[PDB]
Amino acid sequence: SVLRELVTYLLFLIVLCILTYGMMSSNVYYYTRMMSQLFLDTPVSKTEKTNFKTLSSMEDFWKFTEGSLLDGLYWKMADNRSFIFYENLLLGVPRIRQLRVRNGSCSIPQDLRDEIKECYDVYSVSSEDRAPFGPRNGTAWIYTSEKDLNGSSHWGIIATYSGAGYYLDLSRTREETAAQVASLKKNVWLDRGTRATFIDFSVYNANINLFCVVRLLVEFPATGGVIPSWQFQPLKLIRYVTTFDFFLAACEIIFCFFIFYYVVEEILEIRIHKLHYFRSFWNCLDVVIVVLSVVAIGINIYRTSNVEVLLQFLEDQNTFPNFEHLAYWQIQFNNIAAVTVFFVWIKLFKFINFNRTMSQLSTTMSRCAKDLFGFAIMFFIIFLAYAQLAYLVFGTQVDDFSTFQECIFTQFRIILGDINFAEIEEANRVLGPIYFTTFVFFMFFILLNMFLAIINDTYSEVKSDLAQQKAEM
Amino acid sequence: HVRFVFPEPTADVNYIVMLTCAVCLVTYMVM
Ligand SMILES: *[C@@H]1O[C@H](CO)[C@@H](O)[C@H](O)[C@H]1NC(C)=O
Ligand SMILES: *[C@@H]1O[C@H](CO)[C@@H](O)[C@H](O)[C@H]1NC(C)=O
Ligand SMILES: *[C@@H]1O[C@H](CO)[C@@H](O)[C@H](O)[C@H]1NC(C)=O
Ligand SMILES: [Ca+2]
Repeated sequence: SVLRELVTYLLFLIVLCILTYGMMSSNVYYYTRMMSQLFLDTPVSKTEKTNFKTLSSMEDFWKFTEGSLLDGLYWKMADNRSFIFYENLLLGVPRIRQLRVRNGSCSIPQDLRDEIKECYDVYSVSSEDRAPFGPRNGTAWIYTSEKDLNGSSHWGIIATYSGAGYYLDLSRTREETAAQVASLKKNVWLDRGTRATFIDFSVYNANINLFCVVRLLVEFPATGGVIPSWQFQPLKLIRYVTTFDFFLAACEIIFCFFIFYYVVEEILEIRIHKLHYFRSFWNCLDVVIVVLSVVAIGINIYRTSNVEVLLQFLEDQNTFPNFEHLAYWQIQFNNIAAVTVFFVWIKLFKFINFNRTMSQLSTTMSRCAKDLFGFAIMFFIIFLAYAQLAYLVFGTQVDDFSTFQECIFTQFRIILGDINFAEIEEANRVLGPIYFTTFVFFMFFILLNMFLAIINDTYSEVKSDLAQQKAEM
Repeated sequence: HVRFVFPEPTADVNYIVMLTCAVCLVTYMVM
């Protein structure tokens, strides 16, 4: 019966909405914004206008380190801890790391080997330095493998950096950390071979039980310059503290039972009844929904089952708490759950056919999809043809066409009217205005109207057939 | 011997091979 599947789908939707409301808690956005504005918007010192977001050289990084970073990290109340806003407790000690490359890992032409005595390659695993340097006494001057450091790859902006390198664990007090960074700056630590630098720490904020993991990355490309990026991620690792948490756990169990019911219902039908089963487009939606749901359940089980990093940190609290993997898996779980919710909500169209107007529109869309695909092939071919031209012509000067996907995004933004002409115009006096005007005309005057022609024709034909079949039988 | 030395020591990508095989596959798919 249709009523049974309708009511079970509504129950599934209700429990999904409850889960989404629970996971998206009270305003964590304000937590994140306060942390972000404290660490990213304050100028590096009282006389410069540069912050972390606008770093431009290697000396600016040193100004930021022994500067705004220590100002934000250490707040005055025997070796008392530090509360960042008098509320956020700094967990353990922060850590600083760098990834380097090797001298002589490059190829200097023989005719230039007289005014060029050193070439450093771009970052790659097969080219990173592993030898001691400088005052080779501590861990900041000695390579440590990824397994001895409990690290993982990062996928920054320029490349994907490994979890090894040269590291220091800082101190719990402002004075000792300041001395450590001054010593690092004196005996030069960042040189022309440096390729990346990481700063990592975490805070707790016991008021609302929610950890925050902060990572700041600075990339030094081989061609010179500085590229900063940041990441603030809130986590919940002590779930069961209040009654609402138990309610959420019960709802999660209900969700698992619903997923089991849906998969067993799927397999009971796919077995013998209708072996093809794929010419519906609703069965494909059901199978993708259950696949995403089981993937999310697996990720959640794999992630919450082990919190041994937290347990090990609770033994002694003078060490570095390593929470990067937990944040990575939290982000993955969030993405999967958001997509699953979107598709579950889309699945609602299967039941809105209660009169003669809903069925008309659904039939129109179904009969229009085929030739919409047929013309969308041409539309996308022309779109990519414009995108590659923009990439090849403006991709070295404009920063809005620097990468192919960025060209696609800029072309989509042009349709909305969010274009900045002040930089595209002088990138090429000819072929700059030509590209823009032809794109606008052939996108709004031509290709936007063929979709209308097709849709309008199929809708009118559907209505004509439905009105000629009816009132004539 | 030895004659099969292990390839892939780095991560850079060569576009010539990918482009030519893509062309050679698309032409078959249309033919
Ligand atoms: C780098 O290596 C070249 C030769 O490979 C050498 O001449 C140069 O002194 C080296 N520089 C450093 C800083 O090690
Ligand atoms: C390196 O570490 C040792 C450890 O005792 C210390 O004595 C020495 O001063 C350090 N080197 C520098 C340049 O500070
Ligand atoms: C990596 O994890 C192990 C497990 O407790 C720990 O003993 C070790 O100190 C960690 N590595 C570093 C560099 O702290
Ligand atoms: Ca089905």
